[PDB]
Amino acid sequence: EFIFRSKLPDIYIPKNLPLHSYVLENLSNHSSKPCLINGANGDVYTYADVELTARRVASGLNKIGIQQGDVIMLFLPSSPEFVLAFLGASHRGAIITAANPFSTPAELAKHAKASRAKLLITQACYYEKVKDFAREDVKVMCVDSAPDGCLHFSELTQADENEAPQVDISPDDVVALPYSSGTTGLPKGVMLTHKGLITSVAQQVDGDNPNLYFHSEDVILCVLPMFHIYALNSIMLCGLRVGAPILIMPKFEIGSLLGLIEKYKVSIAPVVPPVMMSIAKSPDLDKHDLSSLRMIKSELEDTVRAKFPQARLGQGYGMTEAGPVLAMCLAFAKEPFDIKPGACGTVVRNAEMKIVDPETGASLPRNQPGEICIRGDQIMKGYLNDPEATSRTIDKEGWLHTGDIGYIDDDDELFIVDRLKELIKYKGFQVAPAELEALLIAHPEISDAAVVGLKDEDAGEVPVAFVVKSEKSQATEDEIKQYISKQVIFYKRIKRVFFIEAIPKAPSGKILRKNLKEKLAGI
Repeated sequence: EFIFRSKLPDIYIPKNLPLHSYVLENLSNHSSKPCLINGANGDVYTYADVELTARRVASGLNKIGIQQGDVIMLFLPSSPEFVLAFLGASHRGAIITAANPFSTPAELAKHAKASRAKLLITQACYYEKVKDFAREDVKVMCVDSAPDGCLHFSELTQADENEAPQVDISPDDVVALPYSSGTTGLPKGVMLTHKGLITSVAQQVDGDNPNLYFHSEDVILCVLPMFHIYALNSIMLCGLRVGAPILIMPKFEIGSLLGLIEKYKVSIAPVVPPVMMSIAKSPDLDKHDLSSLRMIKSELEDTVRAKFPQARLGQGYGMTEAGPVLAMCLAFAKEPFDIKPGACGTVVRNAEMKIVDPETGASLPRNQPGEICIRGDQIMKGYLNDPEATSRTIDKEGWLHTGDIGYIDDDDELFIVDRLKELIKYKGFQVAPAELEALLIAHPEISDAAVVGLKDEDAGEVPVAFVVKSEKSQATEDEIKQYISKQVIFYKRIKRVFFIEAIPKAPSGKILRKNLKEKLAGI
């Protein structure tokens, strides 16, 4: 098959360490340097402070009953406490799952119930959102003031680290549980393991020629939310492995970021497009000392490079299930190289990428559009308590099917062409086939299924399903449709059932939905 890889060579990546141990491995090389900088109040935590507090938190976690394997839900804006709680849970062998502090009480409750969260760490003001959920065993802990009977974070930071539990962690054990997007249906718990995250971090900042050339002499900005796996990984974990201080902004005033950048000598600035466009069009650029700016992480490309000639612009491409970094450009490697516009980078090192033909499942060559598939130790172990969904996303040969269409040119550069292609366009609605296939196969007389979109005069496309019912089964199309009908909102409903002997599949196992879609083009 046509396998594509990083333009960089592979590197050594430990396979026998817990995430925290890998990330703080070179602690000694910058023990006393700044690690966490609270932009809100100026507080500074040294690396030694963070490593010690982490072990103490592991002890406190055990003191209040949280144990290995237990889930800890973080409900905090980006902040020092978030980082200390994370490292603490890792040291304890617990799992952390995070949610946006601004979520609604209902989603917060769903997130907490779905993840089996035993502890919830948040701020006082958010206690109001979570009191209805806790009332229905999970313990609530606040970082600032502890309203009513809530626990206080200091119970963890002030605990005696001598009694932190002796724990044996397996690299395959889960440490992070971020929830997937709802692109394939319902948000799902993505199990990122110790080994998985160590690999992702290594891929980014390790080697004598790291894809990302960070170091303790840099200052990394953290204005993106830490609850999102991209920041938690690319900013927090990477910042730590490297020994770089992290400038944390719980909330930032857009428009005065240039001031922050100057005052703290930010060298790496990961920022969303809108904030980036703004500072780039600021008429006061030459009035600030931005001499420290080295990298800015994602038309506007041309102006950015024009307004910050001293800095370099880097590009990436990620997916939660992927760890989540899939690809990066080489613009900021110790040995830098340029990427052509439109490209999003090149597959991360220590991994393999493949482009597959949607209807045959065959490997495509360079310059040919297909679904992006990646394989390597950085991808998730799977979806929490959902092996069926897992085995239908990651084939038996280890390839993660991203669901995105793209191609790789002669320069080994990756170009994304279309996302969410699997979605069915029904009257302005987008229906995910995987969501319906799970309900479908759940039926006792159904062993396999595949849903696709059938063109309709009015609706554009209507969800249809190919079903392989068990031999002996006499279930009719109407019963199947009613069965699904009572389990989902009207627009997600199957309007046709087509029974067949078997669902078209590639040697891999990947069901070929595109193939079935083409089969019905006639109808």
